Amino acid sequence: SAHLQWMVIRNCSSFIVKRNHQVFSTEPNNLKARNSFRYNGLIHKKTVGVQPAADGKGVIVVLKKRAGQRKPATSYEKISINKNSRSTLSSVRHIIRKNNYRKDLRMAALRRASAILK
Amino acid sequence: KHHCSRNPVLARGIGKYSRSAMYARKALYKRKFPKVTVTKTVGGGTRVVKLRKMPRYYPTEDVPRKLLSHGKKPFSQHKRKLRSSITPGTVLILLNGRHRGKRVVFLKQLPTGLLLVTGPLAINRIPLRRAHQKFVIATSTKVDISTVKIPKHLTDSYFKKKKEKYSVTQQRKADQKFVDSQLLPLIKKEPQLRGYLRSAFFLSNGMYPHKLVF
Amino acid sequence: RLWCKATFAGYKRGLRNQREHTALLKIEGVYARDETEFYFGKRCAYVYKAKNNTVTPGGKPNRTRVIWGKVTRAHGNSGMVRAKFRSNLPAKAIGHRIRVMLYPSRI
Amino acid sequence: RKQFAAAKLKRVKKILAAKKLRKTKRKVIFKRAESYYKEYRQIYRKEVRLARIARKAGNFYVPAEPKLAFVIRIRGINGVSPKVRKVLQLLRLRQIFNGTFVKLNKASINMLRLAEPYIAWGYPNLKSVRQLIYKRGYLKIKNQRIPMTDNSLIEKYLGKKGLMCVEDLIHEIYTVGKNFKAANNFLWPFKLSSPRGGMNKKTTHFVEGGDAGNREDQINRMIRRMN
Amino acid sequence: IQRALRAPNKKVKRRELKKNPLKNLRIMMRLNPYAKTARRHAILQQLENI
Amino acid sequence: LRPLTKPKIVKKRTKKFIRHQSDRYVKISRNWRKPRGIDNRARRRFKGQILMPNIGYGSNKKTKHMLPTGFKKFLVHNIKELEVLMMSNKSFCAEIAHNVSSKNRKTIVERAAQLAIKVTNPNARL
RNA sequence: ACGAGUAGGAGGGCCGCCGCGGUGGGCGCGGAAGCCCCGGGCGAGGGCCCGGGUGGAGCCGCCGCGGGUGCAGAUCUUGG
RNA sequence: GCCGCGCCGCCGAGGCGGGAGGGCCCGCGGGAGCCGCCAGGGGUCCGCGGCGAUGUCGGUGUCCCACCCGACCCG
RNA sequence: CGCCCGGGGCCGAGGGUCCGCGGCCUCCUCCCC
Ligand SMILES: [Mg+2]
Ligand SMILES: [Mg+2]
Ligand SMILES: [Mg+2]
Ligand SMILES: [Mg+2]
Ligand SMILES: [Mg+2]
Ligand SMILES: [Mg+2]
Ligand SMILES: [Mg+2]
Repeated sequence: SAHLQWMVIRNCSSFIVKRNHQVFSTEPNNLKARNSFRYNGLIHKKTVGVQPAADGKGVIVVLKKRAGQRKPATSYEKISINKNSRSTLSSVRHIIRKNNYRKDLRMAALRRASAILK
Repeated sequence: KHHCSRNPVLARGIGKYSRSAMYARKALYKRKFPKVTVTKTVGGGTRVVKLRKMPRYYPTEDVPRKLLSHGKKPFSQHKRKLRSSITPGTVLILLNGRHRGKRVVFLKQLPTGLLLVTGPLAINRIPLRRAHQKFVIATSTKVDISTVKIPKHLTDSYFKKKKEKYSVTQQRKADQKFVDSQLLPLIKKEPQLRGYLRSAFFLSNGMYPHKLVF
Repeated sequence: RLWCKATFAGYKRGLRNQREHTALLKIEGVYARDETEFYFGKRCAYVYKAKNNTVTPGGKPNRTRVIWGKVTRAHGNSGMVRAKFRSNLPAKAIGHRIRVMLYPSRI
Repeated sequence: RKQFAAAKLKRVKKILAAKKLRKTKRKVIFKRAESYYKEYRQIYRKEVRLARIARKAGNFYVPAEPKLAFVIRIRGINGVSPKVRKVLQLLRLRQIFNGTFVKLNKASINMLRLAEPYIAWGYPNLKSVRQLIYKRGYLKIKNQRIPMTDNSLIEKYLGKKGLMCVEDLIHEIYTVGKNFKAANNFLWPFKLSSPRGGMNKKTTHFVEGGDAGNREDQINRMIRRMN
Repeated sequence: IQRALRAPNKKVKRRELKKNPLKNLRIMMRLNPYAKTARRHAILQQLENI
Repeated sequence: LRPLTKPKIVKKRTKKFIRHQSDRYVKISRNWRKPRGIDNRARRRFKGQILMPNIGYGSNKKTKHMLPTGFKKFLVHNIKELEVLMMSNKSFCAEIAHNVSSKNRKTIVERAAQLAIKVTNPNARL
């Protein structure tokens, strides 16, 4: 029921930031920080979240488990990837493409992981 | 070898011979009808490496690809034009630069359209240098320089600025005396031309370019 | 001198309207429309002096400034021409000198 | 492997079925154009022969009255009589400096008579028809002014009437055919420019030195200056 | 539902410049295939009449 | 920091649309008010009067709201509102709010420098 | 393809004002509101953001909700 | 005025069949083929020059002033 | 556009084939080197 949940969070959300004619979302699992249907990080059963590591180096690829839907404590699986820039992108690419896990967010997660590594 | 185009250009975009005339001229009845990686050896066995590995960084945004056009050839492949009044041997009149209003002798058009211009240096202190035809007034006075041999190395890269004080090299002086030694004997055959090239051009009172014949 | 004498006779106008983005020049020797063809496309220049110094190409800075233009077409039958400049000519230049260069040459 | 090569040639035969289909339609409109190229000349040489026939015998050969007329609206939209304003809409001349071809009959000439001060019509020749349809020619697909760039637009909406190319459209407008109504209504009203060189007097009739009315063969001069 | 749909028209068509066929040669011969033949016969006849 | 693309921004009008008779009176502010007088010259758009702002003066949608540097302004108030500009930093620049203290402006500037986000007011208070 | 507009009608406003339920782990004595600005800007406009100065304690964005919600005129009212 | 025939005139309005040759032509015989070219589904250069921290560069629309044109006070 | 050539001014909006040719798919000859 993503489309059902979208029509509610479409214009009414604590993460929506509307100013300067732009709408940005502050949800954690959003790759473009864009308040759209595709990139919304809480609406779909499959979400991809590329967060910076707890320390100053590395990224964290956050996937949404299939059975972890209504149990948020055991819903997301974090993947810490602290390698070189070329290998880190190859890991994120294989997590998305090889698993058929949100292939629409494949390059969106590679560009976000590239910005975090800077 | 590849034969030349058997269809002469009757007009721009129009061939002289039809599809059937070219078929007979060509006699077409006689006719009938990778490795993206490389392997290397090391001291744990053999390693297969891939050429052009994946990028190590992706920008936050990217510009879309432009559409496909045609006829937008680069400058090196452009067609070169030349006014019919500018023939090898015509005495030009420079309009711009420090040598503005001075008279020069046209030698040859360079591949980039610029005109190889000489003073000569021994007359009006103008060496062999390029000159645009748009900023040049061609007069009706022509000297016969058909016997003058211009060296082949006088190309656009020869006159391209080397990009801290400029100094004329010994090659420029040798190429100057090589061409001047051939122009001076034929300039002397035309009387009062030695001082005409020394002189400068300027508009006085009553002289109007729209009615002045050059 | 390598330029022809011209006078800024005024802007392209009617009687109750004025289009300042087009100027009417009067060349000193052109008194007929059949003589304006030679000047079609020639560089125009409104050279003047100001207070503050400005950079000079190929030289040292001075008070001389210039507004470049180009003869676009003829105007009337008395040798007048039209010229468009990168900046519209100031109204103080009406009746002053405009240098009509000999380039781009077509001779 | 066998299914791949089989599904591959099915795509190639789909492209071969199109390139051959284009060469057939292009060969048809090539023969139609060369037939029009010869027909346009014969029609003129026929009348010259018949005129020389009458003058040889001392008689007179009266040519057929023109069937085609190109009507240009010269006056604006300010202060128009209701009856005149209705006829100018039936001729699709809803603004100044636009032209539409008219099939001349008694029901049409009387319409051109009710709007003479507002129109300047005449009898266009072949060059006038061809230049208007080539340069100023536009198409009305779905009440949308579509430019005439390819013959696919004409054959799609005039193919059931034997019109496949632009030459078929010109041959239908110049020589009034059975499908002149659909062919002319398929052409958008020619938005012409102001007459280069000026008019004589827009408020009077062409006979009295003006520009309104019916200039029989002088409408071509007006087209050259407006097209 | 996919069995009932048509082919997705993923082709975007834009406005064309509409080059003048009377001045542009390739545009004229795209609308009139015989235009190149008539142009050729007209030039060759002019050279023959000279 | 350069934007993704810096096209030539075309503005149909640079001057401000002043209100009719805003100079003759101090009570009449320069803010545009459409004249609705029955005999008003500006309302009837006579020749030589003040112009009326209407649609048609609207700037190109591709270059609308773009700052002269090429970026687009975006107001931020803390680190979280700054990190949403991490992506698309080649098309939007950060602008620290006016009501934030100089103590927190130093943190927003040093964080935006890491994220390659341009700040329109980098050195404001210091 | 089209674009005038009084009286008038309708729609849109990420125009503005006051207050409320929400919401931003918002903002603030490391200086809020207000005010000034030959400061930088943005929007076609209503307006808005930023900088400086002044000021000394509150204030604002977004989703909805309630109006005593926008002034140049009324020989308007009060004050100067 | 029609209809039939004949004669004659008709750039070649012309169409058919054949004959002596001469020579100008064909989207006839050339395309699921490779290479390029381009008057071909809207511009590019795989062209280039001058200028450089104490007096210059750009902006300064909205600070002043000058000139041409337009322009009468709102409700 | 009836055939060809030339000149001046104005501008390039958009941005993931169609239509004409030529060479080779056929062997040589001449010019130019
Ligand atoms: Mg009237
Ligand atoms: Mg009247
Ligand atoms: Mg503005
Ligand atoms: Mg009134
Ligand atoms: Mg209240
Ligand atoms: Mg009230
Ligand atoms: Mg008041």
